[PDB]
Amino acid sequence: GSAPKYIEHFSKFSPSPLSMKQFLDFGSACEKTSFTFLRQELPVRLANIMKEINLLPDRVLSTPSVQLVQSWYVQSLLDIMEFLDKDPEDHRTLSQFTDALVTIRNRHNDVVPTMAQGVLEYKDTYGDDPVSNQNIQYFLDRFYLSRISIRMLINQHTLIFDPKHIGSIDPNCNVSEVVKDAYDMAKLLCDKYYMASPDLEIQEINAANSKQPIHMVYVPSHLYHMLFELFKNAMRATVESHESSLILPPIKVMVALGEEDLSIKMSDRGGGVPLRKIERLFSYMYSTAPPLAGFGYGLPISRLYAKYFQGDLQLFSMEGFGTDAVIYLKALSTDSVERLPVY
Amino acid sequence: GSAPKYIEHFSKFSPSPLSMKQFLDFGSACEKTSFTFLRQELPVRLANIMKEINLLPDRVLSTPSVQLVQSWYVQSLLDIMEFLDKDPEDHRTLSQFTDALVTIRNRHNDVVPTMAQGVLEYKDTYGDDPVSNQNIQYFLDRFYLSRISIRMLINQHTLIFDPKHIGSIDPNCNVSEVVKDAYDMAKLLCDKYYMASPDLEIQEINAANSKQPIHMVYVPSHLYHMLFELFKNAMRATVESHESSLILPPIKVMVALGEEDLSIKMSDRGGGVPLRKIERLFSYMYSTAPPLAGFGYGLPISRLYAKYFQGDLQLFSMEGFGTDAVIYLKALSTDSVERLPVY
Ligand SMILES: Cc1cnc(Cl)nc1-c1ccc(N(Cc2ccc(CNC(=O)C(F)F)cc2)C(=O)c2ccc(O)cc2O)cc1
Ligand SMILES: Cc1cnc(Cl)nc1-c1ccc(N(Cc2ccc(CNC(=O)C(F)F)cc2)C(=O)c2ccc(O)cc2O)cc1
Ligand SMILES: CC(C)c1ccc(COc2ccc(CC(=O)NCCN)cc2Cl)cc1
Ligand SMILES: CC(C)c1ccc(COc2ccc(CC(=O)NCCN)cc2Cl)cc1
Ligand SMILES: [Mg+2]
Ligand SMILES: [Mg+2]
Repeated sequence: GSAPKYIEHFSKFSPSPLSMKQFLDFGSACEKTSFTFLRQELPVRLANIMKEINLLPDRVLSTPSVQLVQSWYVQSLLDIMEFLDKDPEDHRTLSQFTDALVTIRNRHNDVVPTMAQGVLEYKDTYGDDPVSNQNIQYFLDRFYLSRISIRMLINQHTLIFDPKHIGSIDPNCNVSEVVKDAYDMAKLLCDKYYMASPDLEIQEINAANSKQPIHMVYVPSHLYHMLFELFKNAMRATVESHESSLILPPIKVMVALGEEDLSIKMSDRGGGVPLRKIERLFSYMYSTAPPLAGFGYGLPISRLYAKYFQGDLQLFSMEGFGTDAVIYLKALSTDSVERLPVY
Repeated sequence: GSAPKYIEHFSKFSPSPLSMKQFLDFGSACEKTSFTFLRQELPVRLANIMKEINLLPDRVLSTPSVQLVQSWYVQSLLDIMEFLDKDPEDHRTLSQFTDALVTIRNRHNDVVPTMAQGVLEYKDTYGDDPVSNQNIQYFLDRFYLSRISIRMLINQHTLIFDPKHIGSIDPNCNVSEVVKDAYDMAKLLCDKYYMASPDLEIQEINAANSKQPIHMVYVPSHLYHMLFELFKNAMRATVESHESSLILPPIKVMVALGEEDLSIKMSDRGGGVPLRKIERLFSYMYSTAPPLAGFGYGLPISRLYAKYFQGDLQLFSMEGFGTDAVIYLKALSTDSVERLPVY
């Protein structure tokens, strides 16, 4: 077959980041335009990450975990190749494409738990030294980022071509709302497994406008994933740190709108982490092994979601007291451009 | 002369970090022991940083700014060479040594404003690209760290051999006190140049012991420098951000003692910094150029002081609202070991 050639060809191209502007504009008339873009762009992006996978050392490459996903990405690449010469003006060519994208979405779901298994085999088969950890961290952050960028495109298509929301984007996303729901659901799982649960104090700061509710252009699902992961972490720590005592501090959130950053601090009084152990929480390796630990996207993955549109997600803590966690986003849709790894 | 040989010889040795334990123990009887240690150790440390200076590219090496300090370090090295074969049991050999250390302390004072001039010439003579900034940052952080480690030794000696304080160390340092003084003095300069000034809310958390005042083993001068720099930064931002308005939020500090970290958050509601501009505040380059900006040690240098005994100093902010700044220290004197750059 052709995978390596197909790959080697498309990895000459550089992926094309989009802004929310461009994403929004694809959703006003335009189906066949989305198509001619994506049949080009998906192979580029697929190929680039496939090129980097195949540069991994053979002792990783050859693990069952990796070989399995290398297999998935190959099918997907090809599935989308089929369409490179099909004719855009055919109201049926466009339709078996969309089916084709969904079929590809389903293949790819179990990718997280699969890589973990590779991470795990690697830890027990070669070790957990710091130099290993840098390589794994390096490669997963890129891989997982790439993968998020592909999902973004695919959902954008399938969701539009099956007013208000434009696919997965909400041009009038109400940050407070997303916060309250992540909390209510976290609260739910907390009340179940613990039989106490912190309250929530939201506070807003709209610097420019004094007192408007804080709205933004974003992908609310991403922001929900992020907030959820954090609330879960805060609740666990708050609740267990105070089993012996009665009084249970709330989790406070502040949501601050400046001239370029829209930021979201979440503060717990859960007893905190010593500075030395904090980088650990972001490491795929030091955090994989075999109560409400089964829920949520992971801390490293939450952070990628923020980096994905030029944000970040940082933790800082005070041992003996508790932890702040902050999500940094771009206030301006203009500055919200995809972040993508290269070659 | 011999400088390059002397240098090449001593740069084979690795500097020897000390704990507060070892520092304290030098100060109970022991003068001539401090001497035989220091005549060895100072040359090692002097030599190592001198070796790294001389590995700088000739277009930096040759600037007047650098050549001047390369000259100072050489004299100092030699001044201390004189003593390598003098006889420890001579109650006068020990005495012209101490004089010799002070003489060396005075030579070295204007080193900060001198390097700035090299930084400045370099910025206008070759540029301020990011790759330059990494090199400067790299080299000054090490240089300035080294220099702090030498001063530490020298003061330790001169201060002991001219109960309670043991040189520059206070084995019962009361953190709250150091905080209040840094504030009162900052408040002073603020009241002078601005004619309003925030109040201060200290709060303590002693996790282990419920309610004891929080004491520690530290070098209070370092901690005062640090706190001062921060208070100045917070006050400026708080005061100017609210000129148009009436109400003036206080600066709050929390001082938290855990099982290994003793931490010190200082929170302002000064309007903050956007995430993108924050690394800038730590860069020697982006922060050198030609109201109460004349006071205090610098932000990068404050941070080194914290790293010096395995701590750190971090900033995180929320544009539209304000900034947290945290000093991370080791709670345990056992974990308080000098951090030193290598070869
Ligand atoms: C990483 C993670 C994954 N899943 C779950 Cl349910 N929790 C965590 C997790 C949560 C909190 C922490 N800790 C450390 C921690 C661990 C346990 C406790 C509770 N105390 C005790 O169990 C007792 F032993 F002291 C408190 C704090 C934090 O300080 C913290 C980290 C991230 C965050 O967003 C919020 C945080 O508070 C560490 C890991
Ligand atoms: C770096 C520095 C050096 N010297 C002096 Cl006096 N101040 C600063 C400095 C102080 C505050 C900031 N800003 C940014 C800043 C700048 C100006 C303002 C005031 N607002 C205005 O001037 C108005 F134009 F908006 C507010 C915040 C902060 O957010 C900040 C940084 C560090 C810190 O410890 C505490 C901080 O608050 C930046 C630089
Ligand atoms: C499970 C998956 C995500 C996984 C697991 C583990 C790894 C680890 O990859 C490593 C580990 C060490 C080195 C250093 C070295 O000696 N390099 C020379 C290379 N020949 C390079 C790489 Cl790529 C990556 C990806
Ligand atoms: C003022 C003092 C502190 C100062 C000022 C400026 C610098 C800058 O030093 C640089 C700048 C660029 C490079 C890249 C390069 O091209 N390297 C090849 C080197 N030949 C290396 C170095 Cl050491 C250091 C110290
Ligand atoms: Mg962090
Ligand atoms: Mg920082």
